[PDB]
Amino acid sequence: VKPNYALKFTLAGHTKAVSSVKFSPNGEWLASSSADKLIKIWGAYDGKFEKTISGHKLGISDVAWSSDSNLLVSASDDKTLKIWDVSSGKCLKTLKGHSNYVFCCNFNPQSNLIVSGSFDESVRIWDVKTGKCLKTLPAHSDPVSAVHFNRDGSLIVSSSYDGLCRIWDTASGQCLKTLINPPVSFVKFSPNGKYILAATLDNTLKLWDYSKGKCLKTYTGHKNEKYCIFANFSVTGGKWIVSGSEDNLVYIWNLQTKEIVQKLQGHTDVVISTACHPTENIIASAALENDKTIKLWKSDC
Ligand SMILES: O=C(O)c1ccc2c(c1)ncn2C1CCCCC1
Repeated sequence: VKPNYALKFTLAGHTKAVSSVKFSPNGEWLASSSADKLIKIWGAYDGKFEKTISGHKLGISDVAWSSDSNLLVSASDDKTLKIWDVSSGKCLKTLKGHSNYVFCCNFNPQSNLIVSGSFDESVRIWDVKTGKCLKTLPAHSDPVSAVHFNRDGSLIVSSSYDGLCRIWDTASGQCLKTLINPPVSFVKFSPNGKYILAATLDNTLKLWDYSKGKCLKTYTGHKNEKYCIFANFSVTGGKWIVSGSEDNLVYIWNLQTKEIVQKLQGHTDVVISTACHPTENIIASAALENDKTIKLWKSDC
């Protein structure tokens, strides 16, 4: 009926705003990115600081893991993405081509491709092995806020401040659907690929049916009018939607009923990012400059 997330650890180390937190697919690590130009790696279970990964020339908006947990990609205001070997901390490739800040990034499940979105209004698809751009999609008419591959890698969903979410065939780059306009600040496919979760800067999350192009559920009660705040499908226990919020709380909703089931109190600034652990009922959350911490929470269900 309700989870009971409780605070387990508070982590500190970044020196400017955190932008993203992500658990590795193998469950071992949490990665964080920051405006301080750094990626930090932390133990997923006890929060133990592991390493700092450095090389970008300006702040980082997003980081994402390869499926085997060995690689990270980061998206930076320096107009590049970087592919990193996590074990060595070394930059393997610098992905050059965007003409403005890179805001979002993700590997496909196969992890042979990366997708990126930029302030330059394009979505790019990159070959991981060569580090070269394969396609540039003229995807949007305003900054691209999120990019995500579906469960088998065959489709990409993008979102933009232009108010649109677009679905693309990965192999051909063709736009198969546009969901119709408040700025869309985040989007991702549901685990089964049939639905799309989208955040808009009007304090609203929406669950869309891809095949019907129609909104099925809305989730409200939180505050989101300014920042790029991701939303997650929590699937290890009860089926929830999880999101940060501009009122310093983590919100958790019942996916089916849309009711709020928990609000996590503890942060002292906007909760800018949350992530859900792949096997345990564990949430990571990060707050802005008045707070400066990442918090790890645990629920029994
Ligand atoms: O695993 C998934 O991707 C997934 C996606 C939507 C799911 C689900 C699982 N279980 C129930 N739903 C509802 C949510 C509200 C309407 C759509 C059906």
